[PDB]
Amino acid sequence: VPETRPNHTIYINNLNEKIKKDELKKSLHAIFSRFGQILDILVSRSLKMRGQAFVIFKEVSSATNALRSMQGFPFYDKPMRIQYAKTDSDIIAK
RNA sequence: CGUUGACCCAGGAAACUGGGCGGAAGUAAGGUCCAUUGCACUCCGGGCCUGAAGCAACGCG
Ligand SMILES: NC(=O)CC[C@H](N)C(=O)O
Ligand SMILES: [Mg+2]
Ligand SMILES: [Mg+2]
Ligand SMILES: [Mg+2]
Ligand SMILES: [Mg+2]
Ligand SMILES: [Mg+2]
Ligand code: NA
Ligand code: NA
Ligand code: NA
Ligand code: NA
Ligand code: NA
Repeated sequence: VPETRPNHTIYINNLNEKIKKDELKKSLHAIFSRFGQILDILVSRSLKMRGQAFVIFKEVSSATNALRSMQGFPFYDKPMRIQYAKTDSDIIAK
């Protein structure tokens, strides 16, 4: 049941798991910095966290625009599925 | 691993202390086979193969 409550952070899944962590992070940044200031991008290839990423924007409006505009975009041959993060990210609790 | 140092962070009036920061390690990472659509921020699934680096220098291994 898709998370639709707006947030500073977007949650992305259905990411291609064969992409190297570093290259994935850099591609995500390239794709999303257009939408606004990104504080951070959290990427892990653990069993639990692979295929997934969190990109943290400074403004909520940036996250919203990023979410709406990049939905379903084919990224390393896989359509990105984007929702808002369920709860705030740490840096945003600061 | 040692020495003499550089830079960043926390604390300290300071001296400096603690990290970042070296043989680290069969680790991080990479290839493949299997498994996985998973809401995290304190790494981190399994097999086989491969496999690094402190910031500088010199010494040692
Ligand atoms: N990793 C290391 O311990 C490097 C040592 C090497 N002798 C050097 O001068 O850099
Ligand atoms: Mg001070
Ligand atoms: Mg010191
Ligand atoms: Mg030293
Ligand atoms: Mg050296
Ligand atoms: Mg020797
Ligand atoms: Na200080
Ligand atoms: Na004091
Ligand atoms: Na240090
Ligand atoms: Na691999
Ligand atoms: Na493997």
